[PDB]
Amino acid sequence: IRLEIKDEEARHLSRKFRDWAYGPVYSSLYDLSMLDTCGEEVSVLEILVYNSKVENRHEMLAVEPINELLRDKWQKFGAVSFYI
Amino acid sequence: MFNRHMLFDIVSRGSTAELEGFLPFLLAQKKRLTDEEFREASTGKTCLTKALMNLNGGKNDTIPMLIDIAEKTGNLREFINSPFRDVYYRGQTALHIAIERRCKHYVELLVEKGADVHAQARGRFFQPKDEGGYFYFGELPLSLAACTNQPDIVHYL
Repeated sequence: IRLEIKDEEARHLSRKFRDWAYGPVYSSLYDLSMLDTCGEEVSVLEILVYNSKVENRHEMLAVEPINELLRDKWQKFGAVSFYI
Repeated sequence: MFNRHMLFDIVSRGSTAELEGFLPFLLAQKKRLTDEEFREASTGKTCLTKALMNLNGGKNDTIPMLIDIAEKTGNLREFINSPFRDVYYRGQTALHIAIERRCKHYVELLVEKGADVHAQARGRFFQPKDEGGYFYFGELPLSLAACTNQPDIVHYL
């Protein structure tokens, strides 16, 4: 997940990016390549929840993008699905 | 070349030899550096503002040269003091950018040629997080230099 390669030829497969660095504020950029598979077979996040029976899944959800990726779709779908 | 797209590139390239003969070229076609077209129609980003974005180790030699070309046209208080014309990055000048990337050598160059100290970067980006912006510093370059953990501009201002 934290994959940023300096080699500049294996760059198109790098995962972490740096958008803009205006002083104190850094703008990182994570790819949702397999994290939220919209029209694909099966996702990373689905195996984190539906398939993995390992104890470490509590820690494994506490990685960087997924703590904010889950807050994305919660803010868009939580208030709507509750009101229904 | 004679167009704007060649000029906005080479400044980011930082090759002053590829910018030769343009000061007599403005004498021919009577054009100012910030007349209509050598400035972004969407934002207002000029050549000097583009020069401070893309840096070569924090050094671009076009920066005194763009002031030099502006001196012959007579826009030293205009080519430096032209803020952004957009809404999101509204009011940001080249003075705000040079303080931002800690070009202490280039901060001194702007004011001596004439720079408005009290230019306010009052854009929607420069709002606090409750208002929709990402970074707040009170819209002032003196306050900006204090916010960038740099007292060296603070001594200079």
